[PDB]
Amino acid sequence: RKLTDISACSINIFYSTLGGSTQKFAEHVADRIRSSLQTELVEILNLDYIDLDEYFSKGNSNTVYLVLLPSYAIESSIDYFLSALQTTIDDFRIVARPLEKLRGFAVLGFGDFEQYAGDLFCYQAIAADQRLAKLGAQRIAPLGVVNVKLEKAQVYEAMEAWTDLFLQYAK
Ligand SMILES: Cc1cc2nc3c(=O)[nH]c(=O)nc-3n(C[C@H](O)[C@H](O)[C@H](O)COP(=O)(O)O)c2cc1C
Ligand SMILES: [Mg+2]
Ligand SMILES: [Mg+2]
Ligand SMILES: [Mg+2]
Ligand SMILES: [Mg+2]
Ligand SMILES: [Mg+2]
Repeated sequence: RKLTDISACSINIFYSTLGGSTQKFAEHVADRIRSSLQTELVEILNLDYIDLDEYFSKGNSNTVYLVLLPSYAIESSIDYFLSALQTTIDDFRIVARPLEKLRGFAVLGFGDFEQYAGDLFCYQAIAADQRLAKLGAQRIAPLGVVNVKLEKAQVYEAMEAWTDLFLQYAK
């Protein structure tokens, strides 16, 4: 089986969304991974409605975490996700590197390169990528970033390319 080929027991796809698009993209990435690995062991999880302590201050051995995250320059629920990661990083009550037992992680960022070019472009996905590594999760693939101001056809090939690249790194 292909899941065992990537030394994983299952794949968790976390996302956050305000306008709904990242949720659709997460569903599409999930369906692509189900087909490629011919597995049903792929979960999609909305970061706003799960207990973050259950997934990011402790981790099921050999799980892959994919994190799909838009960035918002305004206050949003994504701020809470990032704050929760940092709190776990600094909290003496939690041992260091609690996610070292995972297979690993990879982050795919979505953002608006036309209005937020520069420091703000996919800045929260950048932060999430930095913080997951500090929690001890092995970075399986380098951070991906998608400019959603491209034509929608280009947005989908960008995320499908990233998904296929992740699966090759995961081998
Ligand atoms: C109010 C607002 C602020 C945004 N700020 C950023 C930003 O700081 N950096 C970035 O890359 N994209 C930014 N964007 C673009 C969004 O991240 C992008 O539209 C994303 O696809 C939204 O995802 P969603 O539909 O799942 O909520 C912003 C969009 C809005 C509406
Ligand atoms: Mg959300
Ligand atoms: Mg998006
Ligand atoms: Mg925000
Ligand atoms: Mg982003
Ligand atoms: Mg990454």
